[PDB]
Order: sequence, then C-alpha cells, then structure tokens
Amino acid sequence: VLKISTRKTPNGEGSKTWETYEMRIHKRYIDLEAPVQIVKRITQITIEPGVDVEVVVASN
Amino acid sequence: PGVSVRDVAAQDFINAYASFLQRQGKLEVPGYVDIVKTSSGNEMPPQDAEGWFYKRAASVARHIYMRKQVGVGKLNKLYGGAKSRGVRPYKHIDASGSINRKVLQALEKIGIVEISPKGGRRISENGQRDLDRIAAQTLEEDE
Amino acid sequence: TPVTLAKVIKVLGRTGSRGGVTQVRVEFLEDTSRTIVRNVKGPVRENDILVLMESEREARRLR
Amino acid sequence: GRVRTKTVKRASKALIERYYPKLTLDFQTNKRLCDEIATIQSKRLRNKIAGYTTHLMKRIQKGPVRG
Amino acid sequence: FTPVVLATPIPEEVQQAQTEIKLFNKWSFEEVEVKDASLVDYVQVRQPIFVAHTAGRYANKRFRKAQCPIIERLTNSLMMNGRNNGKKLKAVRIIKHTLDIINVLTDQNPIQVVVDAITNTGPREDTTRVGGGGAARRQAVDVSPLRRVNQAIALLTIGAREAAFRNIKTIAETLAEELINAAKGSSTSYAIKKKDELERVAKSNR
Amino acid sequence: AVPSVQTFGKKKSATAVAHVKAGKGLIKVNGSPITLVEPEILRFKVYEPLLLVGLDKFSNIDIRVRVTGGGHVSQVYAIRQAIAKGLVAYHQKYVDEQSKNELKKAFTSYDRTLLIADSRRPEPKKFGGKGARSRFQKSYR
Amino acid sequence: SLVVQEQGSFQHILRLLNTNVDGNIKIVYALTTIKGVGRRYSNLVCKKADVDLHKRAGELTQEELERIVQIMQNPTHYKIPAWFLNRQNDITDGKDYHTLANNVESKLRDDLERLKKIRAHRGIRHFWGLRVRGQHTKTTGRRRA
Amino acid sequence: AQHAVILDQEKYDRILKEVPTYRYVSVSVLVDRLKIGGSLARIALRHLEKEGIIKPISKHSKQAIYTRAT
Amino acid sequence: GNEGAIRDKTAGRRNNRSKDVTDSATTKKSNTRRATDRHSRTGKTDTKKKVNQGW
Amino acid sequence: GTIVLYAERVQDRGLSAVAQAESMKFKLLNGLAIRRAAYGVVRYVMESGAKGCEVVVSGKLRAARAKAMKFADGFLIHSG
RNA sequence: UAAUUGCGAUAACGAACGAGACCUUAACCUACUAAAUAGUGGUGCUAGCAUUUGCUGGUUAUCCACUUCUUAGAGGGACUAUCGGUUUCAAGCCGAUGGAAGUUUGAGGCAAUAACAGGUCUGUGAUGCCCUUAGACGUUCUGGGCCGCACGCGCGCUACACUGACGGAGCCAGCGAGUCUAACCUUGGCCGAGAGGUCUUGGUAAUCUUGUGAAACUCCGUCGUGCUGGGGAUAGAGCAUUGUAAUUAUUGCUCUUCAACGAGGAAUUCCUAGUAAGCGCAAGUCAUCAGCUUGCGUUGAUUACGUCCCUGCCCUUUGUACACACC
Ligand SMILES: [Mg+2]
Ligand SMILES: [Mg+2]
Ligand SMILES: [Mg+2]
Ligand SMILES: [Mg+2]
Ligand SMILES: [Mg+2]
Ligand SMILES: [Mg+2]
Ligand SMILES: [Mg+2]
Ligand SMILES: [Mg+2]
Ligand SMILES: [Mg+2]
Ligand SMILES: [Mg+2]
Ligand SMILES: [Mg+2]
Ligand SMILES: [Mg+2]
Ligand SMILES: [Mg+2]
Ligand SMILES: [Mg+2]
Ligand SMILES: [Mg+2]
Ligand SMILES: [Mg+2]
Ligand SMILES: [Mg+2]
Ligand SMILES: [Mg+2]
Ligand SMILES: [Mg+2]
Ligand SMILES: [Mg+2]
Ligand SMILES: [Mg+2]
Repeated sequence: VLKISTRKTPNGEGSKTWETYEMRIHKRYIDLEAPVQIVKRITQITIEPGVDVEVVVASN
Repeated sequence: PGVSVRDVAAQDFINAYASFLQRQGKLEVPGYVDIVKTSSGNEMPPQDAEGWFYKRAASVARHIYMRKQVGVGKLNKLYGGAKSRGVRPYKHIDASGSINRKVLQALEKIGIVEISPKGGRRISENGQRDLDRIAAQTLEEDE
Repeated sequence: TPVTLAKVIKVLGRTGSRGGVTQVRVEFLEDTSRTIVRNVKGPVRENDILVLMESEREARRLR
Repeated sequence: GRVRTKTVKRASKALIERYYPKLTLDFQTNKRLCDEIATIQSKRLRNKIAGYTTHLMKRIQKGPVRG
Repeated sequence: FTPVVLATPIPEEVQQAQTEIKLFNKWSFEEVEVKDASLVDYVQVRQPIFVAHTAGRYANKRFRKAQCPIIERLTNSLMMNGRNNGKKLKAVRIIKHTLDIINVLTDQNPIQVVVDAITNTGPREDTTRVGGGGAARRQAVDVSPLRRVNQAIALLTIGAREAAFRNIKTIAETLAEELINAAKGSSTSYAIKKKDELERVAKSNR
Repeated sequence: AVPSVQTFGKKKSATAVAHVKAGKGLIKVNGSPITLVEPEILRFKVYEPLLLVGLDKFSNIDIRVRVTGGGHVSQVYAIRQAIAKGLVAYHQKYVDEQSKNELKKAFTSYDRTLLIADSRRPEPKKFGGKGARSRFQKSYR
Repeated sequence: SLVVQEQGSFQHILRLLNTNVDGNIKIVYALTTIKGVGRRYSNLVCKKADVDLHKRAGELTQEELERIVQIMQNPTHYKIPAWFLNRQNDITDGKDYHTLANNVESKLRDDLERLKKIRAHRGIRHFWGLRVRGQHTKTTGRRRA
Repeated sequence: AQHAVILDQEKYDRILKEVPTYRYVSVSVLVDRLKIGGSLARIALRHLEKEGIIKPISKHSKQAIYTRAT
Repeated sequence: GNEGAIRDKTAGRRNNRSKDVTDSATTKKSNTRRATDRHSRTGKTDTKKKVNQGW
Repeated sequence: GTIVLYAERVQDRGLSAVAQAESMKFKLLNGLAIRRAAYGVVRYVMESGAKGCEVVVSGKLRAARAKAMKFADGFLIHSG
C-alpha cells in the first residue's frame, strides 16, 4: 500500500488537520509449462484494462 | 550425554572463553588496545583494560557459532549502543569496524572462523570443536 | 478507640457538587438490628465494609 | 450504548408480523430464515435484525408486545 | 516430593517447591491473612503466584482491579515518577529484593508484612472540599475500602521513593524499611504520619 | 513419522510456534533449553505450565519452540502459551479426552491467557499528538 | 579485590602541575583536576605509565607520580597518537603539543587574540561578547556575561 | 572528603568485631556504620565471604544481602 | 570595515546590556479592527435590481 | 503507429456529472437566467432516469457581493 | 442512547437527508483454495559434541510430503448470546458464563441544512478590477539577507542523577523506501581509533539492503553521594563528508574547555488500557542538514467508570423597538 500524508489546507491556517491517501498494489504470479502456442494464445487474449500482465520465461 | 554451547547460558560461556584465551597466549590483539575506544557512541574506553579483547573475541566467536555467516558490518551494528548527542536526542550508532574485523582476523589466524562464501565469516570446523569443548568445561563446574 | 464495623447496603447515589462523594446506607454487623447512612470518598459497591470511626452521627447532603 | 435503530426495529416488526410460524427464540435459525425470507445487503445488518426479531419473539412468549 | 527427570533437565529446588505449593519467588503463600476485616476481598492473596508480573486486564471493568494480586499491585505502583514509567522488570526485581530484606529482618512472611503494612495505612476517614459557599469548609467522610487500599499502596511507595531519592540506601532497602515500620505502624514511616494526619483533620471536622 | 503436533502462541506482534513430537522429554526454546530463556526474572513465567500440570507429562514428548517478532517480554508470554496449547493439542489427538480436559482445566484455572491468545494491540496514533489518545499542547494565547 | 592494609605511606591531597590534587579520590579521575586533562587523557596516560587504575591518587609511589607528569607533557615520544591531542598542527611551527595546566588558559587567549589581531570575523564576534559558532542569538543565552 | 575511602588498621578491626548483630548487611549498611564509602564497602562484602560471618542470601549489582553465620 | 568594526565602541554586548529596554517589547498584538469586521467599508451596498437580474 | 484514438458517444449524458456541469457552463456563458439554466439542467437530468440530482452555483453574478444557490430535485444520499 | 438513538406519551399517522447502515484497518479460524519471491517435518550430502539411540548447526533445488506458523483470495463469525439482577418488567441498563472479540468490539474513512466578510489572489496557465510593463514591480546574473540581539511570548529538546551514570555482556520489533536512459537502497573484503575510505557485490524488490541484531530494556562489573564519573552549555585546536561554494562556523569524528541546572512562583496543557508515560525506528523534507511532522512497534502503569463546582457549548422557556439580526 502506497501512503501519501498531507495537510488538507492549501495554505497554513487552522487546526492542523492531516489527511492520507493510499494506492493498493496487488501483484500475483502463476507458473505454467506449455509450448509456444498456448502461451501466445494465452497472452494476446485474457487482456484487461486494469491488469498489467507480464510473462517472463527462462531458467535464469 | 553430549553437549553444545546452546546448552550453556551466555555470561558463563563467554567469561569462560575469555578466561580461556587470556590463559592461552595465542591471540593477535592489535596493540592500539588500551588507547582505543570501541565506538564513536562511547564516552570511555573499556574498563577491563588489560583484556576485554578476549571478551569481544569470545563474544564474537559465540555469535558466529550461532549462525550461518556474519561480517564486520553486522558485528559493528550489533555491538553499537545508544549515543548521547549531548543536549540532543539519543540515536543508535554503529561501533568500531576495526575492533571487530581485527577480532575476525585474530580469531581466524587462530582458526575458529573462516572467510565463508555467501559472505562474512562462518564458524570453522575447528571452532565447532573447541567451542563445544569449553562449553562442557563450563557445565562441569556445576557437576 | 472503639472501632465500628458496618456492612454497606444499597448504593443510593452521588453527592458533592464535585461528585466524588457517594451516599450509602450501612449495617453494623456488631449487632445489626439498626442502620445508618454514610458518605464514602472512594469507589463503592454493595457489600463493602466501612470503619465508621463514630458509630453515632450520620450525614445528609453535600454541596 | 446498544440501542437498536429503527431500520433494525422496523424490519423486525414486519418479520414477526408475517412469519411467526417459522422463527423461534434461536438467533441462529432466525438468521438463516432471514437470508431465505428477506433481502438485506450486509451481514451485520442481517444479524442486528435477526438478533432483534429474536428478542421481540422471545418475550412475546410471555404476553403481547405493542405494535 | 518424588524426583522426576527427562531429557533437558530441571533443577532440584525448582522441581521441588513448584509442583508442590504454588509459592512465590520462593515464599509461603498459606498462613498470610488480612489482619483487618473489610480489607479482605479488596486484598488478594490466593490465587498464588510465582513472580508478580502478569498480562492482567484489571482496568477495562470497574472494581475488578481488586482481583489483581496485591503484591503485584505494589510493584505496579513501584514503577513511576517519569523516568521509570514502564520498567516493570525493574520494579519486579526491587520487590523480590525487598521481600528478601523485609524477611531477613524480624522473620515473618514478607508478603504478610506487606499485608500488615498496607492494612495499617489505609485511612479510615478523610475529607473533601464541600461547597459551603466560597469559603469551602471540610466535610469528613468515611472512605471506601478500595480507596483505602489504593491510598495505602500509593502512600507506601511514594514516601519510600522520596527517602530513597538522593542517597546511598537502595530503593529496595527503603521500600523494605517503609513496609517494616508500616508492619505495625511506628510513626516513623511516611504513610502512617500522612495517614494519621489525614485522620487528624478528618476527626477535626465533625 | 511418529505422533506429533504443531501449535502456536501470540502476544502482540510476537508469534511463538511449538512442534510437540513424541519423545524422551526435552524442551528447548529457539535453540537453547528452557532453563535459561531470560528475561529470567520472568523465567518462571515459562516454567509455569510444566509445574501447573506436573513435571512428568512431557516424558512421552519432545518440544521445540521458535519465537519471532515482538520484544523481550512479548516473546516470553508468547512461548509459554504455545507450550501449554501444545500439550493440549497432543492429548487432543494422541491421548484420551478426559486427560486433555484435565489439563485444560488446570491451565484455565491459573492462567495467563495460556490457552487463549490475548486480543490486546497497539492503537493507531492519530494526527495531532505524539500518541493515540495523547494530544499535543495548546496555550490559547 | 583486596582487603588492603597500608601503613602511613599515603598522603591525602598532593600538588603537581602547579595545581592541587585530592588523594582519596581515584587517580584516573583525581588527575582530571589539572587544566587540560580530560578523563580519556588521564586514562591513556596512566595505562601508559604502568600505574594501577584501581588505586587512589593517594597511594601511588612518588616514582609513579613523576612518571605521570613526564608522560603528560610528552605524549608524542611516549607513543600516544596525535589525534588524541588538544593542540595539533599549531599555527606557527605546526608541531603537536598537548598544552597542559596553567598553559591552556594562555593558549586560548593566544588564539583568541590571533583572530582579533587579524580582524577576522570570528575574532570580532569574540570581542563583541557574543557566541561565534553561528547559533541564533535572538532567543537563547540571555542572563549571561 | 568526609571520610571513609581508605583502610585504616583500626577500621579493619572495626569491620572484624563490629559485624555480628547486623541482621542485615549490605553496601548501604556498611556506609551507615559511619565508615567505608560504597566502593571499599563492596570490596569488604567480598572479603567477608572469604571466611567471615556473612551468609550470601540473594545476589547482585545494586542489591547485596547478608546475615550472621550459623 | 572590519577594522572599523572592532575599533568602534558603542557596540557589542557590554553596551546593549547596560541600556534600558523599550516597553514596546512587551506590547501585545495591537489587533486594530476586528470589531468592525462585519460593517462593510465600501459604503456602497449593492441594490436589489442588480441583485435580482443577477440571481 | 503505437497509439490510437476513438470517439464513443456515451450512453445517456443525463447521468454524467461532467456532461451537465459543462452544460450549465455553456448555458450561462450563452447568457441565460441563472434559475432557468440550473432548473433546466435538473429537469433534463431527472428526466434522464436519475434517482436525484443537485446543483450549486457559487460566485458573483451581476451584483458585487458573492452569493450562491442550490438546485436539488428528488433523492440523494450523502455519506459512507 | 454516543446520537430527532429509541421506548413511551400522543391530533397525529407513517417516511426520507444527516446519525445508523455502509467502507478501511486491527483482532479470531489446524475449515476452503495454493505458494523455490513465505515456511514446516522427512530424506539425502555434511560439521561439532556425545556416543546406546542422542543433541546443535551447514547445504536457494539432491529429492518426497505438508500449509500450523507467513502471504491473500473466497467464505464463516457477533447478534451486546445464554442466564440472571434492574427498570413504567418498555427502550434499555448492570453483573456473571461462554466467547477471537461483548466501551459504536478497538481506530479511522465518509458525513445533511446552515453560518464566518475564518484562512488562502505567496500552489495553480483558476480569476474580476487596480497597479506596473524596458533607469520593469517582467526575467536572469553576481553578492548579501530571511540566522541579524539590551529584551517579552509559544512548541520543543537535554537534564538536575544511585528505579542512576559509565563499562563490558546478553539480545528483542513494527509501519516504510529504494538505481533508466541511471548513480537509489547497500550486504561482503580490505584500510583507517574514529568519522570515513577503497575494492567488489545483490536488489526496479515478500527474491537484495534486512532477522533493518533499533532503543529503552536484561545481566556482571566500576564509581558512592561529593554541583560527583550527574549535567553537557559555551569555547579552542585538528581530521573527514555533502556541494560550484561551508566565512556568519550545513552535518559527522577526536582532544580539550565543563557553564546553568539541587524538581521549579503565580499560573497552565494532555490524558481512561496495550491507554498514559518512557523508548527507539521508517517515511515526508532531503545534494547536505531533525532538537519538526506523519506513522510504526517495543516496555507498560497509577486513578476514574462520577458529576455540574469551574470553564465550553447544546436544548427549552422568556423578553425584544433587533431581521445588515448586539460588530
Ligand atoms: Mg552494548
Ligand atoms: Mg543493540
Ligand atoms: Mg532519558
Ligand atoms: Mg581537565
Ligand atoms: Mg456513518
Ligand atoms: Mg443515511
Ligand atoms: Mg493457514
Ligand atoms: Mg470471561
Ligand atoms: Mg477579513
Ligand atoms: Mg488560492
Ligand atoms: Mg499569480
Ligand atoms: Mg524564518
Ligand atoms: Mg501547535
Ligand atoms: Mg548500560
Ligand atoms: Mg590514521
Ligand atoms: Mg546489478
Ligand atoms: Mg563535573
Ligand atoms: Mg556525561
Ligand atoms: Mg530523514
Ligand atoms: Mg517544519
Ligand atoms: Mg418572538
């Protein structure tokens, strides 16, 4: 979770109210063993406005 | 039965190992000892004057017995205590990198620790030996 | 120094414009058959026992 | 202070109003009943409600309750 | 008590006194009784303890703080005046020390002296500033037993620390000493002086 | 394998974990034995359960415990809990019940939570004071 | 350590380095009442002089005393660092002195005036009766001189 | 400088003969018999253990405790 | 300059310290106006035709 | 090549805050009695199947001193 | 009742905004789905001590297995439950029992209608009007200044010591954060008393720093009530780091110098349980600088569990020539 803590006031006046926002980062990984075909057939689709898909490969 | 060092409490093990290495002679104790301070978060040098190198040596040894590998950095931070910055708040600060790293060599040149891979220093096969040895010596005082 | 043991009975309420003071009725168990109302300073519940230092003088309100 | 609000009390009323054969001084079964028989959005409000329809219910066994 | 030993071994007097009696650091819990009526209930002893450190929950309900072991109610109040807030281990040790000292002098179950010291200092009546119109007079009040214990503790510890301030005798010795003189109040103690003088002025408005 | 159970105990952040196998009556904490521990004023805090229920009780078991997190006291209450709950877990499976209820009954009578883990936890400081309830300091004028 | 006996050998109070030193106080500390000898410096010197730190300033053979006085005003020969010292790299011959006793008084004055003679700002600020090292002089230090 | 930082053959003998009757002996108790500052006092406690009347109940720094021997 | 600076008397702590402090140091906030915050100074006022076409 | 734009005439603008805000802008900016403007907007919104709608106009309008209005019809909730 | 929260009364009946619901975090699941970026047992391979088997470690894949602990999905759970006192046997309230949990469960987020000439045109390429606009109130560049010191005020920090300082020795957290068109968080090895330096190295991160071995704290010593070794202001002399620049001393280390302060007048702040207080840490700021803030965890009390005396406000009643509403 990414906090940002701030006084609300643009200026300086008044009781010193603070206020914090936060941005929740949810990451997740799933490992598969499947040939070139299914992989790319699985990467092109299953796409979504909101989810940052990333498929790394390799034994290193 | 058999024994470890874990079978023995802190103070009793180290005042034993310290007593050992002074009784010993095989040391390497830099020489700036007595004129040196052990940290920059300290006020006075160690009161044990003649000695306390054996105290740290033993302390160091036992610590690295207890775990995989640890080096100068870790040991400096460990032996570090709070420092009064005078009229300003106390802050923890690390202790002298020399004292330790030279305890790490003196104890190595004596063959209790070996510059391990992964990093730092790790209990030597021969320390395993001697440490589990005086440990039992410390229990046989209450037998 | 005639000490007097008295078993508290029925918590009747707080007095003192402060509020610290509490009104209770008691029962000396050195012969019950008689009862009296006192002012406590501290926290009190039913079945306490008060060392009344003068068995014979009870107090009403506080301001 | 656990004074139960109107929406809790109001819903409770109408539930006893029309489902007394069913419901029974056990919060647990009146809970499950509510799921079936009533629509509520939250789990808590559901308990809070059932918990009170079980109250009301539990004392109706000893005379009527105004309303 | 019949010996028992398994793998990693447990010391003799440790094996000994433990499974037997549930006694203190190592101190008799039986005997120990509350010389003044009332004052029981609102003084613990039984259930018995090993050392007076506990994860208690005596505060979140009203009267239940009475149910704390009185000896711990001593050490609890031992830890204060700014610097020593928290530092319960500190306190605990001082008390262990203290009991040892108290015990060493004049025999007696040390925690029983704590019983006799405390019972002996709770003021039986006091005063509060009643309105009476500005020039607020002084109405006497027969004070609660609970408050009678509280005050006792607070008093004892305080004037012990006050004496213990700025001098060689360790806080344990003076804590011991206070209780000692408080055992059967010998007028030379902080609490008795202050107790009686609260009763001096309580009686002096009646 | 052999008869064996794992349990835990928590006090604030600290979380003490027990592995109570079937064995020849040992009881080591983290790595050393139980007759060391330290704080040590506290020491009798963790000897406690073993006394409560009689020093025997353990000669058909070996117990390991590893604490992580929480401070010097946080752990000592945490460990003793995992020891007692660990006994009661074993007689839950490997002995009979009436013994397990025998044990639980004498823990619950003496008890520093011991079987149950304590709900207490640090409250969030809120802006305006050094603490949670604590406010700062005003002066009006 | 030792339940010692000792005849009349020890004198309470003893005058060295043109100053006065109380015997019945531990010698490490006792020695600090000379101008310019902090606890550390005291320590190292005795550690150097083969003198017993468990001792008071009281006992201390007259030989042992003189030794201390010796080391104290010659640290560079008797193998004591340089970073352990109050006046290193002077500002004339740039040697490493450990200015001791009634000397440190005059050496503050010397420097202090070296700045003034040079009209340097720190100097001026000294002569103006203020604090030099750059602290705010609005709110703090008030009663004062 | 108000006395009691040294040994004095008379003080030694004071310690030898004046220490029964101390139901309680300790650092503080030793200074209170108008003698020994806390440092040498601590040294005495040790060398009364050597073979001298005191029985070592309880332990350490700050607190010391002894009674007469039996 | 700097030579002027130390040569100059009338300067440095010694003097100031022996000078009386004004009484304006210890003056309050002066405040001036706040009890007049609500009565507009413009002396103008809007009107009700311009207000009513407006809103 | 690596980026593209598209227009998408949104489904019923009557339940877009932004649509109605910019409406009232382009209403008053086109010279329109404030009441007429707002009340108009609230009527198009409500008619567009809304549960309820609310319109504030803060600011200074022909008079010197700054006023401000509300313009709400039907149902709104404000918390949680 | 915390609440126009309800019960009740009742020319009202029955509703909606707000309160509540709700949402976030902290608590409980051996139930469910899994995990070489988390972790347990077994087995290999292996060190030490005992040896009669034992005990304590090493080994990012040498394997098999599991999900108690860790992680986070989906469910579950509490509803002031059971009982009992109390009360218009009403809403409720108090106690015991059970319970992860029974103070709105703890803490927050959100929050109606209104008011103020509260504060902000020094956040805004938000803006009306005024002013100025080339000897500029634009803008940059060089240097000083916001730190300037007889003094009045406010938030703080460190203390006045022996529940202590110092010195060894034990050794324990939790919120965070970290380097691409780059120089961030840094392990390890050397060198240097130190501050730091130098060689390498892991990490775009549950994978590395980091188990952030933090601090109070715990242990054994030294000192012994002495303005003391408590205290560490002021000041001299030297060495280093950031930065183009350190003088008016950015910070750091070493030696020395060793002030006031012996618990604080009248006054006045904050606070009810993991709270107060003590204690350190990360984050904001940040090239460099925290005696500040925002969070976090460690250690863990005493005393209330009441009232209207003071102060503050709220509601009625009542008066009014006030409605720009007592400015
Ligand atoms: Mg240390
Ligand atoms: Mg540390
Ligand atoms: Mg402090
Ligand atoms: Mg000196
Ligand atoms: Mg709400
Ligand atoms: Mg609502
Ligand atoms: Mg699980
Ligand atoms: Mg219960
Ligand atoms: Mg204004
Ligand atoms: Mg603005
Ligand atoms: Mg502008
Ligand atoms: Mg400024
Ligand atoms: Mg403020
Ligand atoms: Mg220490
Ligand atoms: Mg060098
Ligand atoms: Mg790399
Ligand atoms: Mg001094
Ligand atoms: Mg100091
Ligand atoms: Mg920072
Ligand atoms: Mg600031
Ligand atoms: Mg009217």
